[PDB]
Amino acid sequence: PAFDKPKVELHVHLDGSIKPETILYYGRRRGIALPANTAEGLLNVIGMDKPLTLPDFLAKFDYYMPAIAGCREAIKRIAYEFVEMKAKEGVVYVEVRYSPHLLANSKVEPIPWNQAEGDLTPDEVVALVGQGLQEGERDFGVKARSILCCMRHQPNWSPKVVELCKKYQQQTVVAIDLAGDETIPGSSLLPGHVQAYQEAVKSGIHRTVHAGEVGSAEVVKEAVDILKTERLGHGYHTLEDQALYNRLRQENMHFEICPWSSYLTGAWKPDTEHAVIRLKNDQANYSLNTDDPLIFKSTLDTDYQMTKRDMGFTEEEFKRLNINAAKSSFLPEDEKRELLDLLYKAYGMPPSASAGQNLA
Ligand SMILES: Nc1ncnc2c1ncn2[C@H]1C[C@H](O)[C@@H](CO)O1
Ligand code: NI
Repeated sequence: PAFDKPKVELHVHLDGSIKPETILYYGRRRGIALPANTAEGLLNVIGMDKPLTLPDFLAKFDYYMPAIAGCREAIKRIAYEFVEMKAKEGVVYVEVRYSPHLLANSKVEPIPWNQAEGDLTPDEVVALVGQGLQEGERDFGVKARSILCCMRHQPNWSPKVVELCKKYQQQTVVAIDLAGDETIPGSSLLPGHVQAYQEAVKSGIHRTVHAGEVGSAEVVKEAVDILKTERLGHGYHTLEDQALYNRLRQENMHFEICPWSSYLTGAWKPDTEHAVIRLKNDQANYSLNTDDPLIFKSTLDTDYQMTKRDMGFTEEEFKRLNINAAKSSFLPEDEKRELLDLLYKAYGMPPSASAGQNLA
């Protein structure tokens, strides 16, 4: 591997990380049609080898989400399996994000994936995911927390999302996100979203927002100034605007960078220099992340190898950015200190002296 040491991942979607064998198993067990009859064939349909666009990417979910949504057993299992698989990438801490509405079949309007109304609500989805993450953390040694996504095209869901972040804050939920199609005009300003983020600020719920992935620097401004985000998902197009980038650097904004994702969605064109190179050269605050590894056919090694091979990233930079990811995590401060101590020890840095420097 490019970096065979402990890693921290902050930007990865549970519903974009499901095992193809688990999809196949539940499609068969539930009698729900899939576009292939083996895992290899599923990856041929669902996976991406070449850049498309963000909407073409988002459409991949339609192929497999029906097999998983609405099933309590499948939901808890994909959470458990998510932790097990991330252990294999050398991850020691992961925040995994998802829309609970997109896994439910009741108390969600409109009901997703052409499901009939059932008895599984978004609230119970969150309980189930938390349980699978907690059991995975216990069995596999990877600390795992969750982030609940508002979706840009459904501001009606956002009050419930922040409600659930508050309800489940001691059952792994550490933050709220906003995901979906960033091009929807004025989507950042829809009252359901704005009010959910204000309620998050009031109630001490941490905040991340997908912005600048394929949207302009103006969407990033909305995320920062209107939604009060603490981290940016992707954030590449911040660099369209040198003044905005300067102000964000000054405030130590964390950028959740997804190098291979950014190629496959067309967010980053490969005949331009990747935004992460500027962040590295400027010693900015950022993390490396897989985003949707099922669809991108990737692991964190895909992103580390790309930055190492093509962008001259060194071991020292990989250590640095994982320490920044831990510092920018949405853990309580005690668990942050514990995570940092684990990284210092793994990295051969002096743990006491490093903790003492952090007091500044
Ligand atoms: N990086 C991304 N940018 C925008 N939207 C995204 C991204 N990854 C996933 N999605 C969508 C589809 C999922 O169902 C939903 C919840 O995980 O989020
Ligand atoms: Ni994402």
